[PDB]
Amino acid sequence: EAQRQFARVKLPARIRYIGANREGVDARLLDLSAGGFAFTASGAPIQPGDLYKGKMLFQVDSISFSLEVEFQVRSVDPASRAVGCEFQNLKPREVAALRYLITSYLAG
Amino acid sequence: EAQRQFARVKLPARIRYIGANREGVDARLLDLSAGGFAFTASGAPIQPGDLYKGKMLFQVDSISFSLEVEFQVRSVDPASRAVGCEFQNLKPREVAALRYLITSYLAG
Ligand SMILES: Nc1nc2c(ncn2[C@@H]2O[C@@H]3COP(=O)(O)O[C@H]4[C@@H](O)[C@H](n5cnc6c(=O)[nH]c(N)nc65)O[C@@H]4COP(=O)(O)O[C@H]3[C@H]2O)c(=O)[nH]1
Ligand SMILES: Nc1nc2c(ncn2[C@@H]2O[C@@H]3COP(=O)(O)O[C@H]4[C@@H](O)[C@H](n5cnc6c(=O)[nH]c(N)nc65)O[C@@H]4COP(=O)(O)O[C@H]3[C@H]2O)c(=O)[nH]1
Ligand SMILES: [Cl-]
Ligand SMILES: [Cl-]
Repeated sequence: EAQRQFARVKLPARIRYIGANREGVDARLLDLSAGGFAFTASGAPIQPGDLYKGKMLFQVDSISFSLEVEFQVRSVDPASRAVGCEFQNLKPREVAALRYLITSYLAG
Repeated sequence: EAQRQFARVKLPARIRYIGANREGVDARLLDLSAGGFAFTASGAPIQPGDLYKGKMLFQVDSISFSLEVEFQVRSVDPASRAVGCEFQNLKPREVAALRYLITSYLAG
């Protein structure tokens, strides 16, 4: 089957996005990679295939990092309700920043 | 004489700090390294040796990055009024983030 191209890590990050019902959602990430992320479903029902826009926020020590993102929902786990999402249209510098963030956590 | 330990780059960054007269200062950086930065003097007079606290802000693409910092003024150029500053008490993760930021610009 398909191969994982980007390592996934747990870290202190959140996604803020506008849901299907036009209500804001502020969800903590289950994990992050340079390709996408996962979070637990809440708010309006979430259907794989749907496109969203939001802001990924990371904070540690005295660092705040935010990235505007677009994402597609790829899957929802029918037990845990983990929503697996794929970033769309990241710029090369954005991918590289995410990779730095990820690898710095993996390394630690 | 003393040796430069950290490479310096120009990038889109600013420092926001509270000046000697208790007034906010928002200055664009002349350059940045993992050790410190430079900006052009403005506001209250700035005397080498003095300690300040502030927030270093970086923005590019859809990325916003901010770091709380402490710094000591090391020098003021008597012609250009460039204020050369040294970060104090950075945590290892903060130094590593700055280094990533710097090297990514040098590389480009
Ligand atoms: N951080 C994170 N990102 C997510 C998650 N779900 C989806 N993504 C992102 O969306 C891309 C596509 O996911 P996919 O449709 O599940 O498509 C996946 C899936 O079919 C498969 N795959 C990846 N990891 C595994 C695995 O551990 N086992 C199996 N059997 N398949 C995997 O390879 C495809 C490509 O994987 P990636 O390169 O990682 O590319 C992923 C990844 O960037 C998630 O829960 N967390
Ligand atoms: N980005 C930036 N950071 C600044 C600036 N001024 C001071 N800093 C920071 O403050 C530290 C000490 O600066 P210094 O007292 O001038 O002390 C300096 C200075 O005495 C000397 N030095 C550094 N670069 C040069 C150079 O190109 N020529 C000469 N002659 N001396 C240099 O080596 C010492 C250590 O340098 P660093 O390791 O870089 O360590 C620097 C650096 O982290 C600045 O204009 N921009
Ligand atoms: Cl992995
Ligand atoms: Cl240099």
